[PDB]
Parts: sequence; structure tokens; C-alpha cells
Amino acid sequence: TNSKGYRRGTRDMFSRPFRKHGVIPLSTYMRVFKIGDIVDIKGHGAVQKGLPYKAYHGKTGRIFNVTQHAVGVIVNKRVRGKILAKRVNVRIEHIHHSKCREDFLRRVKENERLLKEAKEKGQWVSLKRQPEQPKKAHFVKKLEEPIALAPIPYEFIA
Amino acid sequence: KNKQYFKRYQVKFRRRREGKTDYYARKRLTFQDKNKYNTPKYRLIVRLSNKDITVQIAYARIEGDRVVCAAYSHELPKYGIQVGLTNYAAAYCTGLLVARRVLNKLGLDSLYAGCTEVTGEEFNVEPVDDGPGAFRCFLDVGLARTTTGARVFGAMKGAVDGGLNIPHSVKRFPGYSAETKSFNADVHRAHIFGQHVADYMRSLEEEDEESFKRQFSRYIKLGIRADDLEDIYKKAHQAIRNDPTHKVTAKKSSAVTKKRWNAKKLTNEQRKTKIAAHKAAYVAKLQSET
Amino acid sequence: AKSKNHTNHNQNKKAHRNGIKRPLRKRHESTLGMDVKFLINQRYARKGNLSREESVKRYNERIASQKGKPKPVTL
Amino acid sequence: VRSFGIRRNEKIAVHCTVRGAKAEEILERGLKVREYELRRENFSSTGNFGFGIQEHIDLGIKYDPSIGIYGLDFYVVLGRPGYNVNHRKRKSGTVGFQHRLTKEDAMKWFQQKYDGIILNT
Amino acid sequence: GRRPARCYRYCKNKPYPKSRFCRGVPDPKIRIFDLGRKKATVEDFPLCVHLVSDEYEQLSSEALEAGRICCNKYLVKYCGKDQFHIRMRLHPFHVIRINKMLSCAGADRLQTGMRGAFGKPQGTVARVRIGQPIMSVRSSDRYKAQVIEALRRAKFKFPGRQKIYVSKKWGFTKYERERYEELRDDNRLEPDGCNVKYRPEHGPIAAWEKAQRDVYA
Amino acid sequence: MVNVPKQRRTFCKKCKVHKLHKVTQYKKSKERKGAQGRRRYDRKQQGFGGQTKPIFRKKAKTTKKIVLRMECTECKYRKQTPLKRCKHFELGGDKKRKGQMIQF
RNA sequence: GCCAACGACCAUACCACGCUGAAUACAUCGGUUCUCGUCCGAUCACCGAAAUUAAGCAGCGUCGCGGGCGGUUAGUACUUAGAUGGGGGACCGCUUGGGAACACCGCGUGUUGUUGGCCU
RNA sequence: GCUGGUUCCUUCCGAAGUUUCCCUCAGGAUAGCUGGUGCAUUUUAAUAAAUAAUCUUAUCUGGUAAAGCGAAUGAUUAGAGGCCUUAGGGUCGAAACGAUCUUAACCUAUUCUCAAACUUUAAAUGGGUAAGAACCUUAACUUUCUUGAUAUGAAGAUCAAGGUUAUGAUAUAAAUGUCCCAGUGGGCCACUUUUGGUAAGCAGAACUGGCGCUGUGGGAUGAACCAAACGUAAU
RNA sequence: GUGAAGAAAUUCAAGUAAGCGCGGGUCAACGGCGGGAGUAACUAUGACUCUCUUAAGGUAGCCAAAUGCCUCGUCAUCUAA
RNA sequence: AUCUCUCAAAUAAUAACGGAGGUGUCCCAAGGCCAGCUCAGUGCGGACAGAAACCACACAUAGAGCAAAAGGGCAAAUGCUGACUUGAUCUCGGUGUUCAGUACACACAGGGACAGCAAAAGCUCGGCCUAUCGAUCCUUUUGGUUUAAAGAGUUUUUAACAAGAGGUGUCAGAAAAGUUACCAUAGGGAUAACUGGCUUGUGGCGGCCAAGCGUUCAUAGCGACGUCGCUUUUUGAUCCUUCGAUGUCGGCUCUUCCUAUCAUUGUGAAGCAAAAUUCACCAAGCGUUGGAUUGUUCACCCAUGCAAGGGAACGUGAGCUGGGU
RNA sequence: AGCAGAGUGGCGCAGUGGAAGCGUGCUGGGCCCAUAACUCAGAGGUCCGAGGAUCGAAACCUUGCUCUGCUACCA
Repeated sequence: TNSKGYRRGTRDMFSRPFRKHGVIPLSTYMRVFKIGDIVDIKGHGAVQKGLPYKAYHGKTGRIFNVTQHAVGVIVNKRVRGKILAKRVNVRIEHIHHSKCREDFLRRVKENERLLKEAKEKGQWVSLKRQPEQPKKAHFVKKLEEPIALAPIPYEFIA
Repeated sequence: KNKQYFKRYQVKFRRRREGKTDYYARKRLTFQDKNKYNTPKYRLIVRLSNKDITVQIAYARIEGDRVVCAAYSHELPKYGIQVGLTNYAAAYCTGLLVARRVLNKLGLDSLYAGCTEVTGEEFNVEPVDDGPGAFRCFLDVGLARTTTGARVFGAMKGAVDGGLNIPHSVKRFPGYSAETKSFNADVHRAHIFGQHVADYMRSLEEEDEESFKRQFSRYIKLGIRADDLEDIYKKAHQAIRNDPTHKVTAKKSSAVTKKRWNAKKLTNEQRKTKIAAHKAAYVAKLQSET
Repeated sequence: AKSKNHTNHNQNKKAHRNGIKRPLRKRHESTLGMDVKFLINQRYARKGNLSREESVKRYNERIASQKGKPKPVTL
Repeated sequence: VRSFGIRRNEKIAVHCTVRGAKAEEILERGLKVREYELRRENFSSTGNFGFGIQEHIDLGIKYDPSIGIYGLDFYVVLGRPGYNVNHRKRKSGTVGFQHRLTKEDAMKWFQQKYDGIILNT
Repeated sequence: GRRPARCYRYCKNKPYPKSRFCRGVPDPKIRIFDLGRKKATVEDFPLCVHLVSDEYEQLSSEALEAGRICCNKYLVKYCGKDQFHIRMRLHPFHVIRINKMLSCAGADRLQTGMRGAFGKPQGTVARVRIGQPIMSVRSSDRYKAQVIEALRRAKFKFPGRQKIYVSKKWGFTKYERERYEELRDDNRLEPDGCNVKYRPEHGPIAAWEKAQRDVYA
Repeated sequence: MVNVPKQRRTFCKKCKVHKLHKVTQYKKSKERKGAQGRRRYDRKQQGFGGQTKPIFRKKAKTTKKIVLRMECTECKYRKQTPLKRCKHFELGGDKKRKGQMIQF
């Protein structure tokens, strides 16, 4: 009859997944985050002074706090419906980077350079993003082994 | 026993196997305040062997740890010190070495002259005004115990007397009697000038010839009597204050692929044929009996 | 009297009738609940940016007054 | 354990450790009491062993009947110099099969010097 | 209280445990899960046959015991006592969910209209997927007419539709019969009680070499 | 049992340093009439109304959150802080001896 | 090709066993007057080297364990979506698209930072 | 706070049966939905280089199926392999300490099955941010600072260079402050997913669609089934 | 009402009667008035013996009574049953 | 009110008087923090030495410990031991989960202070994190050394602000024992007893395979152990309809239909000689009683009978009766 | 279905965490002309079972087994 309160429902979430227990790495005690370096909020089991509570874990956010050994985030969570902002304070080793910006920054500097090579011939930019297309119309020699090549099933009886 | 015991096992990392760090000091050593972003914390490293004591200056980064300054007792042969490379007297000049070697790097050779005439002076250097903020330094004890009288503080002592900047207290010094100071400040004048060792030559000067055949050996091999030890230090210290040579070396080189030398690792063709050299022998040991 | 209760039925459908609407959108967001100062340290520097044409170039000759900055390349 | 009226924290017994320049004389004061042609086990495979005695007066001490008679057990630890690598503070590693001892190594050392024959009894 | 058999044709209650937390569990009397000559080697019984069903059918604990006894009496009256290896491959760990209705005699007079509705254990049942082999016999090849014509009288204790497989394995092992022969012939199949040894090559040498020794000498 | 030291050195609101203080109790401080409430409950029961302001049954807590006044030894200032809900209590402390067996 | 110090990623880096290790070294080893802890100078501590390459450590070997990683298992299992699709229900067959895993086979057995120094 | 009646027509729009709190559990306040009242404005408002919503692209995110016991945590069936010396019956032996099986232990290799409160990996559906001019690089200025001697760094103001603005498809128009605006705070059902119970046209739910509010063509019939959601008219 | 402090409202002191508690009396005043084992030349019993505990242990008589859940008691009789 | 593990369908959220539990404590060390030093076990050991103590040495991935339930973390620690100390501190406002993004509470990051250990860096604003708890009114301390008492002082009293505490466990807070077969009312099917309704654990009710019995003979008739199926007579279930009223239990009288057939018509079976009787198919046509106690359905009698079977709209009170209820 | 609970020496009871407690029987002797009574002495305990926590559990804890109490409904 309960959630209500403060750490219930942490079966596979809040601990350490397999073969990573014990002493923390020291890479994540080194990282640096400016204002606007978009970052994630996730779970941990090796700094037991601080957590993001039962709903947040698995969400990412902006950073507008720079402090002693903490990070204060903006994050969106579902109320019904007034989806608000929330300011959560947390010690740093709960937190991983976004890599979702980390494709986009090399989407920038290619476009500053591929326009820069375009600045000698003019046409054309072609600088937006497009997924795969309907391709072509080949003609295909066998070339490699003419047809039939006939796999027809018969397998049930066992 | 213990078959599947390997499967759920995992380790403590690499330097815990070879006993190099602790990960408990260093993390809360290099726990940089995050408000400062990547201004380095710049700790000082001192490690020791049975023959040598070492002095490093390093700082952490994201990939690892750049070590800007280094020292050994191996350089002290250039400064008139032949033997006794694990003395508290020897601990002083080693910390004194890098204490101006960084001052050649940043050009602060004039300012922060440090404690000049050392007779055991508790001299924290003052932060000067109107110009260069002094380069602070932090102390690591590595894995050794920081008891009152450890030799690692002697490496700090030449560092703090050379102009380096440390939040530094005095209760862990050798000779400062823990019940109760009573700061006998002249005990480091016996420490830094090696008199605590130089008496042991003199108090064994007439008792055992075999004492010299025992420890403080090779002083007899160079005629080092128990009288002139402090002036070897004092002449080294001004020469340390003259210039550290910054370890120029230009052999360049006899290093590469000598000779092989470490048993290149026997690929798949020489693995299974070595098995094939071993498989055909065992059927031959059965074909011998019939 | 156990009739039917506790239940989240239809309640979502009535929320997606007015759109779900990330708060507003803003540019110069508020600054509250931080380090309280840091914040007023900017207030000094907010009083500092006086020159776009007058003092911005006077220091550049004074850069060369100390024959450049060859020494402090690490610190 | 309630079996003998003895509890936690009792200060039940006395012990000590002795190493270097003093152990080699108190052992040979015991080997005459031990009649040092000792039995087979009396021995562990670690390369160290020990024994237990009655009548602790006969190692050249005064009896002094105010003190009492006492049966004693002993355990001397042989080794190889370099064994402190399992017990040093830093760079501390184990041994392997060598220089780690077997029961024969002490049984060699028991029979070569002090001439203690093994008494496989 | 030994409720009738129709009430558990469907696994629709939860996959239950048997805990070290709840005391009060009665006895599942199935203390035998295999009959026949269990002391036989693999070479004694080349033939294999199972008995299997075709649903997600829940199977009661009781006809397992009937499945023990009924085919036992036919096989001890037909083709010798020890000429087979009966195996009922299935453990009833699942529990059924009962309130007992001994609310009589007047001196108690409240318990439950349906407030509340906790459970108590009275027996066990078994949960069967599709093609889950249940009742199997490992015998010689000369009694195929003995087992299946005894297996009729066990199929009519396990409910619903059931098909009958004749294996092509060599007994209860995990190996096909024609596959069984050629790898046995040198060293690669080492005999055991009900099974064999898969590939003694790894390792690293001497176990292959000790198996190399006794087949030569 | 809550052993407490007889002396402690905490924040003093006057000296603005840490100095030794003393610590005592609160016990009850009997309702000294005729206070402002006291001159109203005694006012509204001059006769024939019968117990309007409710005098309270239904006891709940098995022990009260005890408090300890913290008198500064230096400048005689007194302060206050609660301590948590424990039935047993004593000051002075009778300091616990760790690791000793029960004698006899 | 190494060695040290500091590391970093923290098993391809581990463990069992066997073998080697030039130099630099690391160590091992030795003493107890002072610092100094000690029941115990063994662990700690101060002094420094006679002896040592045995161990440790490094390097390597094992159809070694372990782990990394590939290929098949397998479009199988489950599955979002759809139906005037059957069946007595149980449960399954199709349309729609994502799509596994242990086992089973193979390959691999530390990569590297800066700081020095060594030179087979 | 409980029942009865709450009277003229058309047009427009069109819900509730929920969370909390309460000597409340038949009622009220509360947000929620709705309606009204305008008002500010986009080459997304008047004769795009700016947005807000679904997929893509990229990036994190979880242990449910499916598995998994020849790993833990348990629980669990079969024998086998044994130097065994834990050894129970013995045996050739005074016992055997000589010797010999057997039976209990044990280990080694397995093997039959399992898990709502067991996990070594692990899906689809659905969570989360991001897909630039509110940019992107560059200067030297700013800092009354705890940090740091470039009196670095961080952020700030201000110049320098800059393509066509950076995934698809749209916008029946987007954007907000009051009245806290009348109501309503009892619900029902089918598919999958699913507890309680043997169970039911019973109860108890999460995710949708519908019924109440809704006529309708179709299984004669029937609030939900399946077609389709209802200005007056001919084809 | 009498005392002491206190500039005073007030603070306590000495007090302090009847009630209830405290000591008896009372049930033709309300209302009460137990179980446990053992034990007799068959068995069965319990004349008895021990122990438990209470304000004291249902006494003289009645009865499946109009009042005995078990009830359609066990036994003759009235009865063709 | 309140805490966990699931129940929960891999974001979070969430149900019933669903499952397993827990809490109203406890600790000046079980706190704060530096220091050393690693446990569960298990092997070989060692006078008295087993389940016995104690020392030694190896293997010891945590199989322990951590005040308490259960999860989670935990290996030169967050444990063992030791040192030394009060941050279980004053202060200001924001922020986390309860949700109306309220209040209490509890955690969390700061800014300022005062310190406490550690050589330093650091660590510390209470128990390693998920529980270990409360609002006005007052009573009441601690308070500046504080203003108010309204004409002006002085002095005491109260009065106020500010931090707590005394208190509200029905946990956002009334002070609170009974029953009415004399009971009078607003109403309710949001809520039963009665009548119908889907369901059938219950019971009447058949099928199947045959372990056996039947002298032999499994199957004449039987059929255990287990296997799976219909009816609505009851027996509960449930609350769907009627609470501004559906006259609700028996017997009498009385039409009726019903097969799962008692016996009569036509067969067949047999351990069917006959007589007698049993099985089983088809068969609702007339038949299924007269009495003792009870208020009865049944129950059990006595007798007829060459022989006495079950059932339906609770059949039926403007047909009665009223014996119970 | 909470709960008042109890189960201890042959039997009866007493025992609130440091003990195995009392009484009657039972067992032996003396005393007896022999039996009782009398007198001295001895003996008599998984504290209902399984666990919990700990310096130790009959007692503390819950859990099942046996057994009254004690009024309630109606898979």
C-alpha cells in the first residue's frame, strides 16, 4: 500500500551491476561541467551521501549550478499535466555525461569546414541531415554462380 | 577446491595488487573542489627505496597525472654526497633540490629565497604581495606511516626551507619530544647536518673496527671521518641554491630492440604444431611397447 | 464501502486535451538557489566592462611593457 | 561455551612471542626435556612445528613453591629470509611453492642438526 | 480438503515458491522419480521413449503416482523386472491455494464470508509447457512393444491429448543413436552410469593422455 | 541508558568562542498564577458553565522529549536543545567501559 | 627491447604451475646509537651495505582455469501493431516489424600517460 | 450532508466520475476538465535564420518475457568416479595395525527437473535530452572573490570572420493573465497484460479505445459488438 | 480566621472540621457457593488418600423439569406402532 | 498516520480487510575523525586438549560485521582494535521525496561563524542510506539586557517579539459509556433477511482405463488408485432488480409438467434350472397410499401392498389454516 | 479470528535471565515382637517442539504441537 517514501523500489536500479562493486574509479572525480554542458542523472551505490530519488533516475538535464562538489540540474518530470522544472542537488559520482551533444558538436565543425571548402567552388551546401533513401536501379550479373539456389522447407517432423 | 570461485571473483585494481596506492588517501588527496574547474591541485610525491629516496611534483588531469618535477638521490653525487643516500640529512637536500628547480621553470629564482641559514627553523614562508602569487604545495605520505619522526618530512623540510608553500605544522618532527614540546628547534640542526648519524660514527669510532666493516661502511673506503659531514652539506646547499642541472642527458641512443629480448609470443602456427610435436610423441610411446 | 476507487482511468486522456507544454520557453533564466556568492561576485564584474573603445587598447601596450609573458606558461 | 564455566573476555590464558637471539637457547633447554628424538607429529606441513611439555622447572630455574607447577606447550617457527613479503606493509606478495616450506624441510632440519630422529610411530 | 480434480486445469494462479519463510506445508508423497534397474550402465539400455503432452496444461500431483504404479505393474508382468529404466521427469514444486472449510461445530462462528481470503497449502500440482517430456522409459530395443503397449495405461491418467514420441537417441543420453557409435569407438565417449563424457580434449594434456593410455593399454 | 558528560564546550552566544558550559534540567516550573491564561480559565468558570475549555484525556506518548538547559560557565548565559525520545535518563554519565566482561 | 616513480583504463591485466631475467634498478639481506614504535628492531623505525638472484617483481610457456571477443545457435524462442482466423476451452497458425541468450566452436592473454634512467 | 417538483424557442461550445486533506466514506472545499472575458504577437498576424507536436538520425536509459542452473541464493532426482580412512557391517585375522569387499560420509565429473520476495546476459512496446543566427569558432577586456602570479581559470560585457540554418511531416492558427467561472468528484466494458477466489453477468487494477453524452446502418432481438461518429434536401 | 516575609497586590507557614481511604458490625441487602490424579483377590467403581487454591466451595431436596447444547437422553409403561 | 520486499506488465506512478514483515526504541559512543590492523570459515598443528578454551601457519571476494525489521552498499572501510574529541553547534534562506509541486516533518548542497580530530589535502551542520514522528490556543522556560501599560516618573507585576519544550497515536488535532421485543423519522437497493439471476468448493449425477474381487474367470454384476464431465432439488457464494412495501415457513384442496424408472406392457443380459432376483436398452399411459409423536421437508415406526421412486416455477394466505416463527 | 493462556521431578505445584525449588509418593537403613505412624538419609528435570537475539533463556521473543477458555458467523 506504499511508495511514500524515500527509497522504496530500488531492486535492480540503485545498486551496482555485476562485477563493478568495491572502490569507485577515480575518473569521474575529475570531470568538469560548465553552464550548459547538458548532463545525465543516474544511479549509483558507492557515494552514500546523496541520491536522486525514486522517479528521476534515467533522466538527463541542463546544469545551472556550479558549486563545491555538487551539481544542480533542470529536469522534466510528468505531473498530469503541468510538466515543470526541478532543481536537484547531487554529489558528482551519480552523474554521467550526455553523448547526445557529442555527435552534434562534430556536426558543427564539419559544417564550418565543408562550407569552407564550398567557399572555393560555391555549389552546393548539402549540409543538412538525411537518412537512407530509396537507392537506385542496378543491373546484377550472377557472377557468382547462376540461379536455383532453391531452399524450400520440409522441416516439421521431429 | 575453488573451481567456480574464480568466476565470481573480481579484483582490486592493479596498484592494489602490486601494493602501490591505497585509493583512500589519493582520492581524498586529489578531491579537487569543483568550483575551481581544472586549476591543478599540484601535490608533492615522495617515495623511497632501500638505497634511494625520491621527490616528485605532479598533478592530476583527466587522462592521468603529469609529473612536472622529479628528483633522486642519484643526482647528489654531483653535489659532493657520495654515500648515505637514506639520511635525514640526505632528506633535506633532496627536498631542497626541487625547491629551486621549479623556480627555474617559472622564473621565480629571485623571489621566495626560503630559509637560508638552516639550524632547524620552523619557517613557513610568507605569501608576498604586489606580484606573483606563490605556488602552493601539498604533501603526500604515500603508503608509509606519518608517525612523529618519519624521514618523509625531511624531504618536506628542504622543500619548505627552499621557498615552497605548504600548510605545514610541526608536531610530526623527529626530536620534537611528544611528551611534551618544548620545541627543541636545534634538533634539526643535528638532523639536517647529519649529526644524529655523525655521532654514531664517533660513538663507534673507538669501540669496534668491525663497526666500520658493518654499517657506515665505505666511509672508510673514502676516508670519510666523523668530523666534516655538515660542510659537505653546506657546500652542496649553496650549490643547490646555485643551480640544479635539470638532468640533461644526450647518449641518444643504444636502446632499440636489444636484443629481442622478452620472448615474442608464439602464434597459432607454433602453438598447435608444438602440440603436434607433443601429440605424436605420446602415440609413439604407445607404439614403442607394441 | 468498497465500490471502485484509487483509479487512474480516463485521467490521462483528459490531460492530453490541453497540450503537455514544457514550462514556457525562456532565455535569461533566474539565478536563484545557487551558490549565493558566486552570484554577487559577478556584480562586481558587472560594474567592470566600461570600455569598448577607450581602455580596451591601453593595456595592450602595457602588455608589451613587461616584454610579453614568456615565463608563466605552466602556472 | 558454558561447558567449563568460562565466558567472553575472561583473560583466560597467557602467551608471548620470542624471535631472534633468544629463542635458540630456550629451545635447547627444552630439547633435554623433550628428549629431542621427537615423535613424527609434532609436525605440520608448513615447515614449522611445536610440542607440549610437563614440569616446566627443569630448564635451570629455581622451583620456588609459591609459584606452582605448570605444563606448557611450545611452537617454534622456522622460515626463509624473505618470508616477510607476505607480512610487509608495502609491495607485499605471497610465495608460491618455493621458498615455501614442507614438513620434510623441518624434518630435515630437525634430524640434520640437533639429530632429532623422526620416530614414525 | 483434497478438493476434486476439475479445479486446476489451468495454470492461472501465480508461479508459486516453496519457501523458508512460511511453515505449514503438507507432504508430497512422490518419493520416487524413476523406476527400473537404476544400477544399469548405459550399454544395458540402448532404447529410449518418453511420454509427452501438447498444452500449457497444469498437471496434478496425483497421477504422477499413478504414472508410477500403473506402468510398473504392467512392466513387471511382461518383460522382466529390471529390463527398463522408468523415469518420471517432473517435480511438483508448485502449490495450490486453499482456505480449508472446517468452520463447523459452532464454537468458532465467524471466520470468513469472504473477509478475508488468504491461502493455506494442501497439496502440489505441476506446470507443463508445450513438448515438456514427462514420463520416460530407457530399456533395450526388444521391448518397444512392451513399453508403449503399457504406456497406453499411463496416457489415460495424464489428461487431455497426448502424443507419443519414439526417440532416435541412444537411451537417456543427449546423443543420437547413429551419432553414438563412431565417437564412442576410440576415446571421445567415456562411459558412466546414465551418461557419457563429452570431449575430454580440453584439457589440458594428461586427461587426454590418461584416456589415451587405457585404450591402448 | 544515555551517558552524558557533565561538562561540554559548545557555542556561546555572548563570548563568540567555544568555552566550557554546564548542563542542568527544566523540571516542571509550576503554573504560577495569576497569568493571562490563568486569569481567563479562572474567569470563565465562576459558576454554572461546567468545563468548557477542554481538560485533556487520551494520553499518547510513553515518554516526553526531555530538554537540557546549557548554562555557560563563563558569562552565565543559558540556552536550550532537545534530546531524542529515551525513557531512561541520567546526567554525569557513569562512563561506559568497553571490552570488559561482567565481573563475578 | 626493458627499469623505476606516479598513474590511467581497472581481468586480454587473474590464478595454478613451469621457465628465464643483460644493464639500470627494484628488492632481498644486515645492524640497533639516535628519531621511533615495539610483548617481540620480524611486521613498523633509524642507520647501509657484506652476501643474493632463490623468491618477489618483470618476461614467458600450459590443446591451463578464468575472463575478452568473434562466429553459429536463429529469425528459433518472446514480441509492439491488425483481423468476420480457426479450436470445446487450453493454446496455437498467419499479416505487420523490431529480434535475443546460455550453451556450442574459434580467436586473443594487458593497452597505455608523463617523468626519468638503463642499455644485453 | 436526506428525498420530491426547479416553467419559452432556436444558434455556438461541451465535461465529470481522480489524486490529497476532513469524527469523511451518501456531502464539502482542492486541483483537474469545461465555458466565458478579452488582451499581445511572430515573412510559425492580416491589403522564415522563430516556434510549440510525431517519426527519423545520433546518445543514454530499465531487468519483463525469453532464458539460466554443467555460478551464487536456495530448494532439488538419479547413479557413477574414486586415494579414501569419516569410516558403519564385516571378512581372511587375537584384531588386524596384513588383507578384503560392502555401507555410510566425502570429493570429482555429471544428470532429472524449478523459483512472486534468485540472478551471470536480455529484447519489442514506452521513458529522457539534443538535432544551431538565444549560433559556431577568435581577440583582449572585465572579477571588490573565497580559487589562480599569465595577476591563468570560470562566467560576464564588446569587437573580428561566417551560405542558402542544419531530420521528416504539418499547422484545422499559435500566445497568455484574471473570474478559480456553472458542473463533477458512485461509474461501466471488451481484447491483450492481471491479482483476489474453485468461482460467476462478482470483485481489484495498469495501458489504451468506447458506454454515460450517442442517434445509428448490421448478428431478428440487445447503452458498448462491427461498419460510421447524425445541418435540410435529390441522385 | 491566626503567623512570617514582602514598599504592596501576593508568597508560604501553622493549620485543618465534616467525607473517602483507614477499624470493626451485617446477606429474610444486591449476588457468589472449583478442578486434579491415585485407590477395593475380575472388571467397573470410588468408602478413601494426597495435592491445588479461594470471601466460603451447591447444603436438605428436587429434574431431561415451563429451566439439559449434546436431544428424537438412557429404562419400563400408555400404544396395532 | 506511518517503513521495507514483492504484488507491478524492464521510466516513475498505483489499487482491495492481497503476501512476508517492521516501527512509538536505542547510542558519549553504537558520535566526529586520523591511526594502525583484517573477518564467515577451513586445513595442518601443538602438556592437560573432544563440541571442549589458547597460540601458530596457510587458503581465505566477503559465504561476516555494521543497535533494531527487510533491502541495498560495505575489504589497508562504512568492520576489529586504538588515539583524541564534541558539529547531536549558533546562524541565515533555498532545494529534495510526500502533492494541490502547501504546511509539518526527514534528508540533501551551499553562504557566514565557531570549532573538533588528523602532518596535510581534507572529513564533519548526528547514527552507512530506505522508519525511529505534530499544527494554533496557552502553561512554560531560555532570551535584548528589549520596547508597551496612552498624562509624568521610579520600582514590582503581567503583557508582548525570538528559539525550543509541556499535547493532541481516531496521527493536520472535538472533551465522550451504554441500549431500546414501547422505540417514534429523513431516506437507501450506494446496503443484507425473502422471492428470481448468472457460478457450483458442497452435495444428488454419470463416463473412462482396469489394481483387484467375484471358487476359476480382470469387465456377469463389480470396479479401488487416479483420469475427466453435465443438472439447480438444497447448501453457501454474490448484491444485479423491488425499501414512496412482491403479504415470507409448513401441511390440507388442486390442476400440471419432468426424466437420471419404483413397479405394471415389449425385450435382452447373467455365476438366468425353476421359483425368486439382478443388469441394461425403449418407455411417461394410469398408478405411488390408510396412521403414533411432533409444527414440519427429511428422519423413524405400524400396516396394506403378489409391489409404495425422484422432481418444477420456494408451486399456492383477496382459497384457508396461523401450530411454530 | 484476535486473544486469557497453560504444558516443569512418578503426580501435584512454586520459580519476573546466573539456581534446577518445595511437598507427597518412590528407595535404603535405624527404631518395631512383627506391619503403619515415627527418625535419619538418598534419589527424582530435551522446563511442550522448532527457531530468534545474546554474557547466559524454563522464564525474553515469535513460531508450530497438545489443551481449556471465550463469545461472535453462515468460500
